[PDB]
Amino acid sequence: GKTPAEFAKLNECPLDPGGYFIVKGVEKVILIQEQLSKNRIIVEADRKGA
Amino acid sequence: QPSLHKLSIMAHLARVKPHRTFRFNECVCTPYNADFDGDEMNLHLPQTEEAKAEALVLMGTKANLVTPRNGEPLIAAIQDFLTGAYLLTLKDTFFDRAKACQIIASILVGKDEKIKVRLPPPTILKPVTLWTGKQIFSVILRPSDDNPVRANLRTKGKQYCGKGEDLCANDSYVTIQNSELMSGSMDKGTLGSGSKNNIFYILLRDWGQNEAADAMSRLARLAPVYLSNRGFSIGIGDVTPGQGLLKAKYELLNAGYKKCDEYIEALNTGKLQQQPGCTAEETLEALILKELSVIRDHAGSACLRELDKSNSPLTMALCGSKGSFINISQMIACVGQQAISGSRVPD
Amino acid sequence: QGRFRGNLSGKRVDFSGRTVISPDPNLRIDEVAVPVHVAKILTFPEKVNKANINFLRK
Amino acid sequence: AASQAVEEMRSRVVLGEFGVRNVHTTDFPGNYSGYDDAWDQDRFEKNFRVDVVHMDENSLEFDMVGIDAAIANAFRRILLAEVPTMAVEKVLVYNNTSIVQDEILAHRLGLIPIHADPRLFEYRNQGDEEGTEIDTLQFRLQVRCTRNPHAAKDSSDPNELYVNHKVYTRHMTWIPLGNQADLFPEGTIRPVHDDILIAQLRPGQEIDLLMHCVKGIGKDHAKFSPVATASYRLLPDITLLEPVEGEAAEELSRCFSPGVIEVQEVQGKKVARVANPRLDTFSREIFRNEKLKKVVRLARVRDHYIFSVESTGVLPPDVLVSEAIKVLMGKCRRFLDELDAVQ
Amino acid sequence: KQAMGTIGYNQRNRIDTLMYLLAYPQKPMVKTKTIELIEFEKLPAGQNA
Amino acid sequence: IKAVFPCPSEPALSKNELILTTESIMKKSEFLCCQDSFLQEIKKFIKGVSEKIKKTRD
Amino acid sequence: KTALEMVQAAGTDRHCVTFVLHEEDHTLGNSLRYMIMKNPEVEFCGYTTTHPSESKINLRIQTRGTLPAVEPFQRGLNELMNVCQHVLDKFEASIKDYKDQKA
Amino acid sequence: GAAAWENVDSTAESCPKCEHPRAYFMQLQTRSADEPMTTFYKCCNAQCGHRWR
Amino acid sequence: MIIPVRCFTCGKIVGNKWEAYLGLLQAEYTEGDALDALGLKRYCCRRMLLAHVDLIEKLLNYAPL
Amino acid sequence: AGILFEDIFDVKDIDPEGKKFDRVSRLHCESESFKMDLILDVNIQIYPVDLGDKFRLVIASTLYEDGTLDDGEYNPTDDRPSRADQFEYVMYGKVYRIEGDETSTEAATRLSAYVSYGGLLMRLQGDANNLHGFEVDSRVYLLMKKLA
Amino acid sequence: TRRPEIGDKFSSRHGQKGVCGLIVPQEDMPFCDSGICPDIIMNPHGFPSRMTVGKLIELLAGKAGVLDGRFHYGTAFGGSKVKDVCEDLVRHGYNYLGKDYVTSGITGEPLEAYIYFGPVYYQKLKHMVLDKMHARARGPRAVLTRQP
RNA sequence: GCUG
Ligand SMILES: [Zn+2]
Ligand SMILES: [Zn+2]
Repeated sequence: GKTPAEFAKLNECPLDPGGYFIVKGVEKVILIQEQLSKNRIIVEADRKGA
Repeated sequence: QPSLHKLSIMAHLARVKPHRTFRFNECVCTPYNADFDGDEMNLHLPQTEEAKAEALVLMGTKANLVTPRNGEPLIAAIQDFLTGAYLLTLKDTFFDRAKACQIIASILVGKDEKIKVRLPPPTILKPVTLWTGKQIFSVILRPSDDNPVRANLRTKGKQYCGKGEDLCANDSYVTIQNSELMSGSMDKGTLGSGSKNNIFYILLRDWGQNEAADAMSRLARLAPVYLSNRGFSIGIGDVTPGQGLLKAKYELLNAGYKKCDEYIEALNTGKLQQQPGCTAEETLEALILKELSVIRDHAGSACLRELDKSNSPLTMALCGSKGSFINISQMIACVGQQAISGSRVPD
Repeated sequence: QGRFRGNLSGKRVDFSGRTVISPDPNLRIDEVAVPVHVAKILTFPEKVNKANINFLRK
Repeated sequence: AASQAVEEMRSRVVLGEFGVRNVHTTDFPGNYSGYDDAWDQDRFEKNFRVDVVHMDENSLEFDMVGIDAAIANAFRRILLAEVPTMAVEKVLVYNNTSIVQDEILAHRLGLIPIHADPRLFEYRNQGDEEGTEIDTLQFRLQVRCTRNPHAAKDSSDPNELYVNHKVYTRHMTWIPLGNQADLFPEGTIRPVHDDILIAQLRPGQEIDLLMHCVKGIGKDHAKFSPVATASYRLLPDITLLEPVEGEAAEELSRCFSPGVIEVQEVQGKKVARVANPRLDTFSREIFRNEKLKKVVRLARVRDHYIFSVESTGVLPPDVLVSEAIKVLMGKCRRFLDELDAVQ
Repeated sequence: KQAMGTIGYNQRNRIDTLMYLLAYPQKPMVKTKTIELIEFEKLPAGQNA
Repeated sequence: IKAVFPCPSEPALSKNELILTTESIMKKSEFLCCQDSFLQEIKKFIKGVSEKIKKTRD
Repeated sequence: KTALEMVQAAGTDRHCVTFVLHEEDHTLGNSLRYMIMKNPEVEFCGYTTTHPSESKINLRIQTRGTLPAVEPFQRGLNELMNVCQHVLDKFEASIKDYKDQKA
Repeated sequence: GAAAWENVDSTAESCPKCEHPRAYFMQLQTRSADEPMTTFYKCCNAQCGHRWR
Repeated sequence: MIIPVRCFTCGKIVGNKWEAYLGLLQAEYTEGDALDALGLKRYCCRRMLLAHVDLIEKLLNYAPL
Repeated sequence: AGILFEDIFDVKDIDPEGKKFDRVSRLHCESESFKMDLILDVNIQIYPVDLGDKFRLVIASTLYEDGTLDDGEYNPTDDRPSRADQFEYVMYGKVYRIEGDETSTEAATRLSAYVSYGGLLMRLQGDANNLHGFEVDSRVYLLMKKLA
Repeated sequence: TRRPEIGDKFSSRHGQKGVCGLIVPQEDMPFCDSGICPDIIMNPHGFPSRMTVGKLIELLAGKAGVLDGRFHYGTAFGGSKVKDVCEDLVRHGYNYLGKDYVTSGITGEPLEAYIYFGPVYYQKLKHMVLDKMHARARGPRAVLTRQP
């Protein structure tokens, strides 16, 4: 909720996306993990073709 | 760094130069599979006299012009050394005495600095004194009167019609008699790395490894100078579809789409002759694929027919330096059926 | 990384260098341009004898 | 006839739909059957003429007729790279507190042009950093940005809010060395433009520096080049092969540049004539129109070159061309002296 | 992703392990609408050649 | 070999002459050292060339 | 040591000689080549830069008969100097005339 | 059957081996280490049977 | 960050023109017409003013002052 | 003399398979005096040939009619009386293939001579008695003058 | 502060990456009638195999844009069309397909082919040869295996 | 993780 004139007091860039942490001075992003949907009936072939 | 065969590591004579990169003649790009796009290469300095000799005699580039596999040359001409040579040896090229000398004088550097240059007799005499560009090319194969090389080659070019027997309309039959180019332009199949019938290979066996290496060096000097001063460029005009193709495509596409619909109708409601060994659906795919692929083939021929000579894309396909008639037809006329694992796009 | 492959079958070597490559058609096919910064480092042990004594002095 | 075909080959470069034909210069001894092309100094002197089409401060346009491309290209190459000028080589920096990096600020100062005349100064020897009155010029730039004491409350504009907010080339002040002050009257040695923006400052930020200017040629660095651009174009010679009349004249006038083709109603019927071929920019749009492509020929006279020189303001453009001819003459003289030394 | 350019407006007050900047950046002469949405033409990475 | 060494001062051999001359050279020891199958291939090629000479001269 | 003349062969045949010109580029070589190729005696004249890095041009003059090749090269340098002297005088006269009409 | 073999587009083109019109072509692109295109051709007018790149 | 002093290809001084160009744009002048008034006839020179992004003003907001 | 062959030729076609090149055209010609057909490439920029033209074509071993075969080098600059002063077009090339007519299985007399003028080809085909004096690896001057 | 040298990687917004191979003076570049000489010369051989027609249009749309103070859009499945930018170039006196009459800077004689000229966005990549040149003569060794 |  800051204005671009008040980002300048904080030494931050209005265009900087955020969405990341600062932990011990390094910027770290939690990446989006792709997963399978739990609670769903998979119907698939075994190795042996059953 | 990745070595798939023995020619990926070779021994070279060092020469010290100021700039930071490693540099070598682009004829040796094909053995290393190098492409100058920020590529890195390794260098090793053998610390022993016995290791110099084994490197020089066994691993030298002049001793390794041919791959061990099928015995075909890998150090040969590449892009802008095939295109410049092709455009030089075309029948339309004529040079006066001032420009003949200024192309030939490029070779007079290094160990050729002491030779007398042997400007050949002109072809045309009375109206004007002209040198045909094939003669300038022959100075590569024999640059001085004391040079013993007498190369001989006789082979079919890339765009040979099959009936000319040195009188073809495409000027695509090569004769090199006593190191003089009597007919035919120089393509990939004659100056390049693809296969035999390559002048460099013929010299290698006939006149030894050193004579073959010298020619490759001489062409590399001569080809850039001709192209740099003639000019080759590609522009949106070159790839722009002409009116003839624009009409033809509409007709071909409409006809093809209609035929496909009929075949679709039969499978949906009726009898489609099931091709041997296949289900009806499989058959429909085959019939549809042929009609589409036939439309693509028809739309491609039309574009090539109207593309004017001097279209740069066409030249590079004919001489084989880069690209093919598929690529031209694909960016001008029609991109093909997109196929994943050899079939139409799965659901 | 085991002794058989990492330290025996393939091993790191000295008197070696690496750089970006770039074209030069004015060199012969048997030649390679080496930069001065690599050439001042990569040395070859020349044994002194009657043919090279006055050359190695310079 | 065939004689007509050869005359075009040796005299006109013909622009075509796909390529430019007759590009090479073929006037050398023995290249033709009935023509003598051996050098004749008397013939060259009679044929050569230089005409000044236009001269304004910082721009000279002239035509050289009867000169060859190789001699003409040398003049363009000498003007761009071998005519000497004075430019900043070393910047000594004390107290640079600006946002602009000192290496970037040093590069910007080297690019700025100096109005000092190069012929008066001499080339500095290798090393010899200290320099002498003859070989160098010293310029000192000291600017400190301060808030304007009397300012409006809003102060949205930086110019009202701050004094010395922008460093301009006017701030640079010449420091005379030795007898230079007497030799050059006040204002002779100054940056040519006076408005180039070296840097931008905020209150409390100061740039203090001393610059040494040395004579150099364009080959070493582009900062020493004396011409914004020097180029030559062969004179256009459009010829209408067949008389063109009617609405065709209007389309033919449209295909070419704005003033080259003038349509005149000789009998109340429009007819096309070529009035000012020099203005033609050779867009070659005539080839787009199928009917007019065969009725006109686009060609350039090979031996008439229109040369355009735009100076950076360091010295008058006419003097620059004269200096370029002298530099080429000097190179030939040096080699002749070496031949005399050898023999 | 690897082109030299401008990290942001705080780039001079920023101390990082390794930072690359282009001295005189220019904005693209031909541009997408996506370039205007992400505001790439405010801190561009390249020069017209 | 025909183009590097054309011999304008020498006669053109007939089909019988070409076969006879080849046999005389083939009997030399250096040819015997080479595998017989390779020698047979040369003889078959020479026989084919000799047949072409007759067809033309007929 | 700007000019080093290398004869074609050990026999030192004068007709073919390569002049290596130090601190030179296409500007002197191309202009000299045109002046020395307008000589009837010179059968072949060409210039080659050994490498872009080194500022040297090798100029090879092959004469028609017994001329030493120094004589054609020297005559070409003399002709280039005369062409430059004429252009400078003609250019200066034309520039002065233009300013006078403007005044 | 031969008709079951030649129900593919290409005919009357040129192979680099035997130049015959009755042909059976193929095109691939699915290796982006190969920035050039990929083709393979079959040529069976004289039943010569080449299969190259 | 700041307007380049000389055009990269031609070498014309374009540092002086930035202040005038901004002022002409502040008035009704069109971008093509503004470049024409400054005298930047060749395309190489025009792109330098047209494509320049002025970050010095934005960066200075974060400068110490 | 040093003349090998000489006849008057009439042009019968200019481009059989279209205009493949700008400067060069493939002239197919037939001779009056003998039954000789001629394939000839000429530079039609310097020398323009039309579909009805009749020309005289001499092939000569030496360009000086006194029969001196002294050709160490050809000097364009040198001016002496020669054969080329009577002819409009001249080319220098090498005879490179003599080949027999394949089109009859018995009792044939037609021969083909091929000359290459730096890549501009000529096929001269006719009775063996008229092609006498051609030999492979020999160098010949073509000479050519159009007739009114 | 680093200045571009041989071996520095540049790229061009269409996957046409390429290391610097030679740096030539302004006096040796080809130049147009207006005096423009290129900052970069790009080899035409990249385009046929790779079919980057969008680079060919970007050069044309940009050129028509700098000449009239516009930013032409290149948005996917849309963008400014070739037919519009061709008419902008001819209005400003350039050829509609961007090809120009180019003179050789080496010889002064004009080039035969017209050369495509325009502004193409080029981005400098982080890979520089100064940060990558490496050499070892002899030096420190690992403690376990006494090898480099 | 990315370049090779
Ligand atoms: Zn096949
Ligand atoms: Zn500019």
